[PDB]
Amino acid sequence: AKWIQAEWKEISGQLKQVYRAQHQLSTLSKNILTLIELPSIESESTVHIGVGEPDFILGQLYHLSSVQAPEVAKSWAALASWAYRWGRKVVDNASXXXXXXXXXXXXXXXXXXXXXXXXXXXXXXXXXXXXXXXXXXEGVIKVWRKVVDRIFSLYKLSCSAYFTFLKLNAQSTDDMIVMATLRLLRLLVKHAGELRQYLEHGLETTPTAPWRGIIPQLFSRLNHPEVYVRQSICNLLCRVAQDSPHLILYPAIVGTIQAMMQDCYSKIVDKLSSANPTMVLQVQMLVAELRRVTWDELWLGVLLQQHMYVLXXXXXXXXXXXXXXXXPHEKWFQDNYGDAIENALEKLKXXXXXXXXXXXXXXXXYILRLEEIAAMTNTEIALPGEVSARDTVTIHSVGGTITILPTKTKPK
Repeated sequence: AKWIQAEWKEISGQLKQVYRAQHQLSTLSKNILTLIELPSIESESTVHIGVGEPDFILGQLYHLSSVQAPEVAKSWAALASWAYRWGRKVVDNASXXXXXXXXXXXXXXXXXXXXXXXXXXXXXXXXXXXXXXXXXXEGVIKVWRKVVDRIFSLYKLSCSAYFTFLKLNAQSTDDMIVMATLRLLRLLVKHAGELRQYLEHGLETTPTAPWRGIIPQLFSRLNHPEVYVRQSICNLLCRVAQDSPHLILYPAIVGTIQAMMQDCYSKIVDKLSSANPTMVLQVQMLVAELRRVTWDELWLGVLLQQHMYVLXXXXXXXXXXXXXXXXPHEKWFQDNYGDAIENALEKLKXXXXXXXXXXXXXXXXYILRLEEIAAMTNTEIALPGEVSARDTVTIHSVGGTITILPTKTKPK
């Protein structure tokens, strides 16, 4: 197949001759014809629109190789790639039994108009019904549903081949699997209701080992305007959590702390906490502490912004909000700067703000302590980022002191 693909220009006639002979020759033509007709899914009617005659030979060869050697993954991947490419091309370019059924159910211009509207550009049901009613003036729904599947059958084969190929990787390069996972995700996102039957059972049996490379994409695609798509993604993530919880632990807890992006996160954290609840609670506490350890800096920034925008009610409101939000280290700052509220209230009815800003700036000009800003040991929470780690490593302790870096906003 690879050699034939290389010399496509010099072998385009032989393939056409083989196809013509199949529906009614050089040595290679007859040899390939005999190879294809070997007795042990693809019909000429489906590839009769948007698919070229010589390209069908490649698909037949790939299908035969896959059925003859179902234990190899190269054949499945090649067949899936070919089917997906041709399916996408025919779908993009598309935007006797049917005629007999339509005529029998509708017992010359009317027939032509109905036939043209049945496959005009195939909320779709409502639009089709309205167009048919406005043209002719109900068996049309069945005809449309039967004709849409025929022009949408290559994707089914591509999905089946991709699922089979992935099942054998629970033997191929990672780049060869990431592409397949991305294509499957794109198919499930773009056209979800057209091939929902295949994905329904396909996503309920595939392993979780090859799906660990597109986790961020799965989380980012949790707001799809559908019903079963969201549930399927949530179930897949929950299954991935098992035997591998250090992959979706941090994103789930981070997102948890529109209701579409809330129920899924709650279900994910609930399913992940059914095994080691202590680890979940400890990691949540650690995340909260980190977020709260991000006082003096806030006051200095607020004072600088207020002074820069001074040259009213907005300043008073901002100061009140900051004081209310700010109410080991916090106690010392509050005790050493407890007159800020009183000074602001007295000046409301402005040197106090300038004095406070100057004092904060002078006191700013590094080394801190973890005890003053809690301290656990023998933890079971995974490290922040373990994409490439056969055995997860849990945190044991934290640094007693934290350093700060200059020439930046606020790096610690």
